[PDB]
Amino acid sequence: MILEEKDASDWIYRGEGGANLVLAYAGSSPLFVGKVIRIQKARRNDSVLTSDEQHLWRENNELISSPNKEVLEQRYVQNVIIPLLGPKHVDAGVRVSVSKEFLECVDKKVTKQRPLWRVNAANVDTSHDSALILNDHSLFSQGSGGDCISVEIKPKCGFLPTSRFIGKENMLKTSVSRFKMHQLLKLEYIEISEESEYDPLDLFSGSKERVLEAIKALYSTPQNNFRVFLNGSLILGGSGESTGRTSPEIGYAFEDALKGFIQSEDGHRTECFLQLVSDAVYGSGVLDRLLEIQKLDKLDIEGAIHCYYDIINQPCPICKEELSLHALPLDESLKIVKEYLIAATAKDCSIMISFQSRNAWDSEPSGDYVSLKPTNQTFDYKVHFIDLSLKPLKRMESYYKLDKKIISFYNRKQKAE
Ligand SMILES: O=P(O)(O)O[C@H]1[C@H](OP(=O)(O)O)[C@@H](OP(=O)(O)O)[C@H](OP(=O)(O)O)[C@@H](OP(=O)(O)O)[C@H]1OP(=O)(O)O
Ligand SMILES: Nc1ncnc2c1ncn2[C@@H]1O[C@H](COP(=O)(O)OP(=O)(O)O)[C@@H](O)[C@H]1O
Ligand SMILES: [Mg+2]
Ligand SMILES: [Mg+2]
Ligand SMILES: [Zn+2]
Repeated sequence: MILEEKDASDWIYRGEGGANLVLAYAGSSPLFVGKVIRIQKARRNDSVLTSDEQHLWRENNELISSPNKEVLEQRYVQNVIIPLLGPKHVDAGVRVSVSKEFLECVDKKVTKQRPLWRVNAANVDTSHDSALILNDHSLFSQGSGGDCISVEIKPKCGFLPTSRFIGKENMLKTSVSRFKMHQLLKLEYIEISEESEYDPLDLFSGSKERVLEAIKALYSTPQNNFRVFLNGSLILGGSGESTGRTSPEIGYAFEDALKGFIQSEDGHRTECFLQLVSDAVYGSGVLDRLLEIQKLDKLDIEGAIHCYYDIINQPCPICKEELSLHALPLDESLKIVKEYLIAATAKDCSIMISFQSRNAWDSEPSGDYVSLKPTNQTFDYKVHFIDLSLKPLKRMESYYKLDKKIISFYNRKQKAE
């Protein structure tokens, strides 16, 4: 019911993004075995919903009357995302009461395993009385079948905008993925050391060869897009952050960690694992439905931003001294922006794919598996989406400014012919 200070020692750092700290359970309590706990951070840059937001999510009443942010996320996923992605690959999570000292002790306990820059930016909001308990998707099933190799992919946006509302100076956005353009900026801002090889357009292409190309690229330059876990412990990718190119040292360590699981010859396990992930992702069709949601961003931020100012009743600062978008009835403007924010969730979520050697003694043999040609192995697999966070309405403003910054920096770098 309530987590207490002394329970803190049973949770171990697992990872974090910009919004949450995620800890894996290491204790014995049948309650938490196979779970992770997801804990919101307080951003130092930064009651449950602004007035404009309650206006935005008016169709979803349970969601507007959430007594806290944990319940908000919980109801968002259950009532808005599920009906869109299906419930098979999604877990809304169960709330659990936490005491202030539990939070404080956890924050202090994991501090040293956290990236320095993540610590500078945010800490566990010790003013929340609740956290989220999720199933740990590095564990094959809730409640064994041997080891479990788990892969996390954060696919980003897999389509190009085609908007009538993209300015003349910015048409490159029509040609070059946002992920690719953003790479140049990050490099310029010293957030990464080398541009990623990953092309979201390949992963979402629907082509088996191109999906494998994406997976191979993810492997070489994982950044914050790719991680691999062996029974819940990280063996490739960054811990709470983006990581650098895969070096020979990293390649070897990863190759070794796969022994027994991928039953190929020493030195060849890695290529076999990459083929296995590719088959799993491609065969599950799971990316197609995600892409559909991402494409709820129909007009691009350059279009959607106009509706946003209408929704909040401010004169549009983007138009200066569109006859089209600003002539929309409140109802359509709210729809457009709400879908833009749902798309933003889909653009930033992750997929975790759990693998385990196919178990002949399952009482109902899974329909979902992949046959590895050479090794003569069959693996059952499961896919779950994670990090299906609700994006705050106010973020429409920085989405526009970030976008403007990406395209103009890219334009400038290109003009440097
Ligand atoms: O902190 P980072 O690892 O650099 O990742 C952030 C972070 O995503 P995660 O927290 O899921 O990792 C942002 O989300 P917030 O935590 O700030 O809510 C997200 O911003 P949006 O989802 O609001 O877009 C942003 O995505 P983007 O840069 O595409 O806007 C993304 O950065 P990456 O570009 O590295 O994924
Ligand atoms: N249900 C889960 N099972 C296993 N790992 C998880 C789960 N939820 C989160 N994680 C791990 O913790 C990391 C951070 O979680 P996430 O919800 O993406 O945080 P943020 O909201 O800050 O982006 C994820 O990238 C993933 O590696
Ligand atoms: Mg995340
Ligand atoms: Mg998030
Ligand atoms: Zn306008």
